[PDB]
Amino acid sequence: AYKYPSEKLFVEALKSKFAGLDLSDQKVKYVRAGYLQNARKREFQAAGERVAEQRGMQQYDVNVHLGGMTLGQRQLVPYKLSTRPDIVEGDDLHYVNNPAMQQMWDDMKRTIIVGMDLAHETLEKRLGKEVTPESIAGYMEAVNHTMPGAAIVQEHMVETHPGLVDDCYVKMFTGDDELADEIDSQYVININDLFDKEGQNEKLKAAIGKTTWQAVHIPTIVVRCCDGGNTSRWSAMQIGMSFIAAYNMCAGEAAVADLAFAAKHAAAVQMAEMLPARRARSPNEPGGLSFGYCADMVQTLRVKPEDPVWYTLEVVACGTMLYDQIWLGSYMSGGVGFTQYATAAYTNDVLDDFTYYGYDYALNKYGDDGTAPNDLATATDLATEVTLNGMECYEDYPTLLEDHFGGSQRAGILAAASACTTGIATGNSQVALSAWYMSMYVHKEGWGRLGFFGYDLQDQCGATNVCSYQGDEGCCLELRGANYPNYAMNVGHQGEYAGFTGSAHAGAHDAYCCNPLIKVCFADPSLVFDFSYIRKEYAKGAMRTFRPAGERSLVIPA
Amino acid sequence: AYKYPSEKLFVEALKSKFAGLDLSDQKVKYVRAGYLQNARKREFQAAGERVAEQRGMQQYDVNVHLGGMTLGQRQLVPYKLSTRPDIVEGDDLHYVNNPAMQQMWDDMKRTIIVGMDLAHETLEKRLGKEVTPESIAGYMEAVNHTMPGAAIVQEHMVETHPGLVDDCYVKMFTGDDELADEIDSQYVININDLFDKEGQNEKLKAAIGKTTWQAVHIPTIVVRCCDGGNTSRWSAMQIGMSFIAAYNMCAGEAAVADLAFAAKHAAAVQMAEMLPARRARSPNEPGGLSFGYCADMVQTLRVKPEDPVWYTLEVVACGTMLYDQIWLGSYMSGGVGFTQYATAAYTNDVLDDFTYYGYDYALNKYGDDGTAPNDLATATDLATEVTLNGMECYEDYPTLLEDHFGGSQRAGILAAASACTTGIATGNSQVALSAWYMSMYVHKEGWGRLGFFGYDLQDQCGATNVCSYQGDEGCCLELRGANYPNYAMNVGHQGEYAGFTGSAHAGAHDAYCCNPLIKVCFADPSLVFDFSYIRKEYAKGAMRTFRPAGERSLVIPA
Amino acid sequence: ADTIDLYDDRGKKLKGDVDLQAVSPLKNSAILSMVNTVKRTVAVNLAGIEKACKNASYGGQSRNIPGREVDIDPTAKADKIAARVKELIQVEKGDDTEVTVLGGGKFLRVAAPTRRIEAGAEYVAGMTCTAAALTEALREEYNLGLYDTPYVKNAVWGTYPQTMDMKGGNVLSVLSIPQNDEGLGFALRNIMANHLAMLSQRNAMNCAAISSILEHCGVFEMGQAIGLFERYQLLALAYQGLNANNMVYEMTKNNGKTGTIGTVVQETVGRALDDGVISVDKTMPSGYKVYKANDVCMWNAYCAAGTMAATMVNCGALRGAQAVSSTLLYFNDMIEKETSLPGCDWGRVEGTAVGFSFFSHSIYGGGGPGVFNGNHVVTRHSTGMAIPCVAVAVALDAGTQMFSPESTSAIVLDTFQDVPIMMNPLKEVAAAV
Amino acid sequence: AYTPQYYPGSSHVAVNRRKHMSGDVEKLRTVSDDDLVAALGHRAPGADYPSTHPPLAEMGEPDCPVRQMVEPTPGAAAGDRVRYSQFTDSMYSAPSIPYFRSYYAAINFRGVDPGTLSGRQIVEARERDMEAQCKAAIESEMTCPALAGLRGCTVHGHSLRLAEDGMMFDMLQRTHIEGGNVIEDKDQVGVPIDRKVNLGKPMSDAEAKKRTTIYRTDGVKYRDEEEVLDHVHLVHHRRTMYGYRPETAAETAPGVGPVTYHTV
Ligand code: F43
Ligand code: F43
Ligand SMILES: C[C@@H](OP(=O)(O)O)[C@H](NC(=O)CCCCCCS)C(=O)O
Ligand SMILES: O=S(=O)(O)CCS
Ligand SMILES: O=S(=O)(O)CCS
Ligand SMILES: [Cl-]
Ligand SMILES: [Cl-]
Ligand SMILES: [Cl-]
Ligand SMILES: [K+]
Ligand SMILES: [Kr]
Ligand SMILES: [Kr]
Ligand SMILES: [Kr]
Ligand SMILES: [Kr]
Ligand SMILES: [Kr]
Ligand SMILES: [Kr]
Ligand SMILES: [Kr]
Ligand SMILES: [Kr]
Ligand SMILES: [Kr]
Ligand SMILES: [Kr]
Ligand SMILES: [Kr]
Ligand SMILES: [Kr]
Ligand SMILES: [Kr]
Ligand SMILES: [Kr]
Ligand SMILES: [Kr]
Ligand SMILES: [Kr]
Ligand SMILES: [Mg+2]
Ligand SMILES: [Mg+2]
Ligand SMILES: [Mg+2]
Ligand code: NA
Repeated sequence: AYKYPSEKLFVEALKSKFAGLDLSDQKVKYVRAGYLQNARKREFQAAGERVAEQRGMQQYDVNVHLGGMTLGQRQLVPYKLSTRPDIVEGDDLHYVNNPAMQQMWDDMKRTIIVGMDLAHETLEKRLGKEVTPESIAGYMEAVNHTMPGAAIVQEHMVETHPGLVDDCYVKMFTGDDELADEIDSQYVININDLFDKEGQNEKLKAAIGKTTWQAVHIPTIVVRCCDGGNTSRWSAMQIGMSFIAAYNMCAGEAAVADLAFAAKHAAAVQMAEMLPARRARSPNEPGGLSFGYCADMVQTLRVKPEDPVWYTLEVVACGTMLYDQIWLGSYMSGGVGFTQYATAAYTNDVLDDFTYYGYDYALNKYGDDGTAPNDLATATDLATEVTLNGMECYEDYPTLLEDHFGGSQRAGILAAASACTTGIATGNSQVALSAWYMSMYVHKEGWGRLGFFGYDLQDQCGATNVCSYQGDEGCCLELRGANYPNYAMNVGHQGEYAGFTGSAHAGAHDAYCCNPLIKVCFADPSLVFDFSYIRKEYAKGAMRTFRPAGERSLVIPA
Repeated sequence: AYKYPSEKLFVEALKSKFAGLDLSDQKVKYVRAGYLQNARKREFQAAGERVAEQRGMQQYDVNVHLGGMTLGQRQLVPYKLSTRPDIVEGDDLHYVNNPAMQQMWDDMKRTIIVGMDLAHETLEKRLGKEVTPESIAGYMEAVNHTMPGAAIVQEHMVETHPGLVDDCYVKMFTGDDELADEIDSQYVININDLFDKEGQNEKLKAAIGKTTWQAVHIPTIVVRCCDGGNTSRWSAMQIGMSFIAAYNMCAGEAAVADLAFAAKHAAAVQMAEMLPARRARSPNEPGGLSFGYCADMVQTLRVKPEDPVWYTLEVVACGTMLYDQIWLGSYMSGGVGFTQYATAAYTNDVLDDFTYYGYDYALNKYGDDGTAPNDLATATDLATEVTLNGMECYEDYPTLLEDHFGGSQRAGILAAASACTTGIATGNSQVALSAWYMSMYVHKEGWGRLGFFGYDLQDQCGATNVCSYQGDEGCCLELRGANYPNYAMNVGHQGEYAGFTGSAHAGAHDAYCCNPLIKVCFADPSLVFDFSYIRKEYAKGAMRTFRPAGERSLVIPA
Repeated sequence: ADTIDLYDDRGKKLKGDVDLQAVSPLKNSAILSMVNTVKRTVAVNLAGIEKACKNASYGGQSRNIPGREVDIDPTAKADKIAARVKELIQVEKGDDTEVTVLGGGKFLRVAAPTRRIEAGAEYVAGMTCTAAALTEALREEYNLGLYDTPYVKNAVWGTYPQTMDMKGGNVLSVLSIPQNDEGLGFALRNIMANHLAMLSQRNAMNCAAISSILEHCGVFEMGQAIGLFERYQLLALAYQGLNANNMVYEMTKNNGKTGTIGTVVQETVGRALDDGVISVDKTMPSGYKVYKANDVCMWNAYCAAGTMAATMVNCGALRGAQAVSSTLLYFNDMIEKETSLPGCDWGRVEGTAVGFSFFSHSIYGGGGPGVFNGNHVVTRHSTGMAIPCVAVAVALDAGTQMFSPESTSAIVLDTFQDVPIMMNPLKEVAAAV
Repeated sequence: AYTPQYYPGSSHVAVNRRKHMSGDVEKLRTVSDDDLVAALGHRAPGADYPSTHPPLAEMGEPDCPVRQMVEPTPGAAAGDRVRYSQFTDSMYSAPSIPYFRSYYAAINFRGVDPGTLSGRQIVEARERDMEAQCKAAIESEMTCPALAGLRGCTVHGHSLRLAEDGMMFDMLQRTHIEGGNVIEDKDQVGVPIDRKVNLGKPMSDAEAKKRTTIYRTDGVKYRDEEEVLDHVHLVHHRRTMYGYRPETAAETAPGVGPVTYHTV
């Protein structure tokens, strides 16, 4: 099993940022260069000059920064994507500037999973139709013509440009191998091929049963014009059209409404449910996304289950970006936003170092993945050791502390390392959650500081609500999400929670955390974003080498 | 005043569609060409071939249409934008294919109006600051640097690429001419210059008073990644940052929270409020848009108020596309959607003919704009004459009936012509609404048909709810919108309602319908979409000559 | 069982050795009456209706519908309109319907009959029956007809039903609409702190009582006062909200001249130790003493009382509401450091206070203390032991806030200032025993 | 008679923590009133205190038993505006750490609104009260003028490498060294002031480590401060147990496991 090395995992990035620097030195010379030190800020300044000239109105200007100083009175440092060679400027990781991050969220939002059994039962019961591999095959062709916005029944219909909706498609999947084998493989998610490791395919098929599902991905351009609430409705409309065609129904009879109810509600599995009024949102938005579902969308677990830390930290990268940068930093606020609150969790190999250290500590003290006692005492031991080690790293390497310059970043990374260690060791998300809050409490007393003004609302509520069973307090971590009351507001937590939810099921060597339908749906390589290697995709977006869906070049001038 | 001419306004479009055709012929030869007759369908088929080849999965294919027929067993005809020379294929008016349509909606969704008086009162009361034209000028510079996503206070911030957010800006406006003249004109919406017809500027300044307001337009790319609920929050964040810098406040003291509550709530004027759970949506989405606000966003009224019909039908064009194509046809459903349910109201000069006929009828029978009796007798007379005349046009011109081939299209256009005539004649939106339902009832008995299966839910509830004052039935039309209960579901009404709300205030020669702040905000020519000539913009989008905001070409590979 | 001595707002003893169950929301007739009162009572702004009609400013927010002014003067006909409203909503002669003109005709106090609440599922019948009765009364009084009454209806009901609430309307409640509930049982939690300060007429002891009662009524409806948790919640209600054993009053008085958050911490610990609620557990090598709670629910109740007294001493000294967020945070942070026992609601008051401090000092949302409530996403997390302090802080403020009770809740003061349960809640609860 | 103990721990850092909490902090320097007022930036030295509301005696107060037994601070009686001081402290052994600045305020001063963050710590109070609290902090051993400073905005630097001359990084360079003394010549939000506030000599490195409340590897190692770790563990455990059930039986509920402590 894993052996933690003698060189800290974060040293490479420090050397690549500071060629020749003695990493123990606590002082540095400040040259106060301002923005001209940095190619990206200079490019932005020039871009703002063009913007203002073109529109007749001042826009971006570094000199508007207060105090007569521009950004960069200290050194502005770049970011290495963890486990990647790519080093990028920090602005390259802002979600607005990074099409890989935008497409990951669009791929989530435009997805709905819809059962077929209820629809087939309706056709049998009400119409006396026989459902066969051949009728299903005809349906799958119909729905992949209609779903992107094309016509199958009426005359003189106008349609979406197929090139604007090239990312839209429907595949079916099922625990019934006999049926999966009778359908043209272009229309099927092959569970057996995608989940060949550690018997994962047989776990998924047993959890799904001999039931049939559709993974529907509506066009990116549609959710960009509209919202996540569009997804289940759009899916259902074209599912309905396709059943009408494929089973020679009346194009609008009572039985069609039964198919609609099944597709919209009774057999529909949303990515996320709606939110209360204060933060009113349609379904399929990030506030409604549970940590179990988020963890199950990430696919590193099917690639290398033998290294539970890698998948865990890919989940952290997925969740922290989505929940902090896009959800909290835009949907719930906006502006410059919260890029580096999240980058701390997926750059410069910092969390990796702290977490592999913990993994090795647990392996040697408690035993293999998932075997540690599921109790408060164990959470206490692992969280304290992992937090103290990480604090010592920040204390011993001044440029590491300077990287995670905000206490909120340090708190989330120290606590994520602690909870991910505990989850992998114990295989229990809820015990890991006790470890998360322990880390916060240990951290606060060491340095007399933790995060921003409002960082530990959930953390002071935290320990007592891990094992509450009261109505609005108690909840297992897999089913908590960004609308769990204590979690509804603040950066530096939600994506980390997803991460160590994944860590507990990785430690237990499970095939998924919360819903096998989600797991299979997002394993499909036909999605635009590669859910199996999050941080590699983020690097592509930051380097302007990621091609997203939803652009309108086909229908605009130049 | 207007004189209705000898040749029907719709004849030009018929002759341009059917060169050489005898327009009285009830019969036609069908050649059953299929899709090969139509360049756009041929292009779509080739696009679908590329899509399938690039991704390894079937997508668009005209041959999947049921019955062994492809689209075009009849002639597939193009559409003339009313009042424009531009004739386009129908697919060019699908919202997914039409960036002008997408940007009109994005421009509304990304707008919030935020008062400044409460914030200035906070600075005076809590900090003892003096608010001067000079301090406001510094604030306006700060907010136009920060609002697109750039930094003003902290160090080592990462920022949005100014070129991706070039559409984002903030302007102030006020009824106080002395203050408006003291601020650099690039930051001010000049009410006197934009509203120079029929004394509209003085009406707007009196209705706004000596209060100061900000028109905030957040980046298109943000609402495309996120939703309309982002707008008021994003605005408030950067307003707060700009006040902190412009008044030397603590970057986070109790008084900043007062500025946040003012910017987010107490002085925030949303374009639309939230919706109930079944159709859960954030604020600033189309379901929450009132008809009075929709009509006030359209700006033809400030250009040519002496022709109230032109502005009215531009509001129809704005609303029918937004509410039927984007809102009901996507947000609330999806697929091929509802393009032609809306194009019937803004193409081929049909509604224009029916409405100008009514205007002339009313002018000669009742007198000038806005002077007809505000009563049910008058609504009955105008609606019945306008509807009969339109029905006779469809009966006398077979290709006109063929254009509005669905009854729902005919119902909406006949009723809109009826209600717009009534609104212009009486100056009263509520009386016009009685005429709308009268048209439906007349129409139904003439032809023994009206619209689609569920077209006249609101119309049979209609007449009795015009003059109800019960809690969930009674409401003035200006404050009704797409969440008024009877109206919450069905195509072919909402944009027309906005239209004849506008018609009533145009007939009264008012400067706006419902909110002077909305009216001034959307007059600003710095918006991407030209709200003063809706149908000309749609033509541009259909011809691929409209440049939208929000594209990502700067940060993606080729 | 548990017993408490009940004390009034001036620290005078009312009743001795009262069974803790006798002040339960499920048993105490005064608490049941207070709930009924806030559910069925609404205020009508006749001046706002008159203004909206005369200026065609239906819906508010600078809206103006040119030409649709309706020239009516309901503030000059307030007695006649009040009589018609009473006739339209009263179910039976002599029932508890009340309709009273206030402000010389500017406002109406409308206590809708309890039967209309009983006959429904929620609490909105007071709002809706009043809005409807008023719309009808205006229509009849001013001979309105087909096409102008809809506008007057919007003057009353605001933009309902385009919106889910009566936004911009002129029928007011201290409650919100049910769809604003964050979760199950949250309607009584959704009472703006500025409202609570006005219900109490800025008597901070009565404000603690009114706010604590309604918060714990909410918690009972949420299902979070069952079994052992009933005793947990009832002790917090009694000691933090009902001045049980005079502890809040005395701790405030003894720290009112020179005391601080920290001296109230020390007094709370000393009282807990003297009363046997806590004892020394172990002593560390440095001499630091770890305590243990001999009665866990009672230790929480002492921390809840101390949190409130700390709020009264610190916000009282500042004569400013904003310090309540830090008082709740640091009272509990430091009582834990002083004892190695968990603070009030086992960290949930401290946690609420962390986020409440943030969202009352930052750009991101919130506002001054007066805009928060038990249903606010920021301040919902303690089961009733944080908001009463917030309301008290709001009541103690001498004029530092932008959105003060007078600016957002003036009509609330007038509507309830003659209602006995709100004038003397502690005496009423004791008398009901 | 209850004797406060404030905080566990036996190291000299824990002793310093209890000093800050208890207010037993030595005066190391003098800052004149005019200098402090100029640095705070809320009014000109010598100007009358502005008002946010009338004096209490002039407008009167509602009939409230709490108001009638809680004495207003001088600033509250006067109607002062609520103003602030804000400090940033280096993690390189500054004497103060944010939470203990807030405990100092909350224990030792009346009518204060302290706020703790990682890179800033704020005290809001009525202006004249705020000034007195800031004077006490800035003149005391809680402050080194190189490792700590007044920063009402643009606070970046608590976690950064010190400048070569020992000054904490300040993007606005509100302070700088002249002949061994720290000089402040901008107010706390970066506006130049027409005076040079001489805050005296910085703490030596050894002095900072003798006076610091922070634990770190180059001073008192946190890992060795078992009493503090025990305290953290005990509070976490009891919070966890009582959230499950608020009763003594919860302390041995299934799932607690073999919890153990170092010093008790
Ligand atoms: C299957 C339904 C039942 C239903 O729930 N929706 C349907 C079909 C749906 C599909 C048809 C797409 C396709 O052809 O594959 C879409 C485009 C919605 C979607 N899923 O994207 C649509 N109708 Ni329909 N639907 C329409 C209409 C109509 C008119 C068409 C009558 C005629 O004489 O052609 C009639 C209703 C009526 O009689 O009033 C109608 C019915 C029906 N409509 C019957 C199919 C009728 C048939 O078998 O041919 N629609 C219209 O009346 C005009 C606008 C048109 C919509 C597309 C656009 O707006 O461009 C389309 C709107
Ligand atoms: C004005 C506030 C109060 C508030 O409500 N938000 C602010 C500012 C806001 C702005 C700053 C943008 C700008 O510079 O114009 C943004 C970007 C949010 C936005 N509006 O887009 C932000 N903070 Ni803040 N904010 C941050 C942080 C922080 C840290 C920084 C401490 C340090 O030593 O530098 C401290 C809180 C703390 O001490 O723990 C902090 C405070 C503050 N934060 C203080 C300003 C502090 C100052 O005067 O310099 N932020 C961080 O700790 C890291 C992440 C960083 C965020 C940007 C990103 O994630 O990339 C940014 C997140
Ligand atoms: C509190 C609440 O704001 P209001 O008090 O309702 O204005 C809420 N904002 C948030 O929770 C903002 C969270 C994201 C920004 C801060 C991240 S720590 C919201 O807008 O619905
Ligand atoms: O300074 S605050 O903690 O309010 C915000 C940090 S982004
Ligand atoms: O045929 S239906 O009226 O149900 C649908 C028309 S789009
Ligand atoms: Cl230097
Ligand atoms: Cl129990
Ligand atoms: Cl007990
Ligand atoms: K969107
Ligand atoms: Kr790096
Ligand atoms: Kr970028
Ligand atoms: Kr067509
Ligand atoms: Kr279905
Ligand atoms: Kr989602
Ligand atoms: Kr733990
Ligand atoms: Kr492990
Ligand atoms: Kr601390
Ligand atoms: Kr197109
Ligand atoms: Kr940066
Ligand atoms: Kr504002
Ligand atoms: Kr809108
Ligand atoms: Kr007319
Ligand atoms: Kr009919
Ligand atoms: Kr009220
Ligand atoms: Kr100073
Ligand atoms: Mg060395
Ligand atoms: Mg192994
Ligand atoms: Mg004219
Ligand atoms: Na030890």
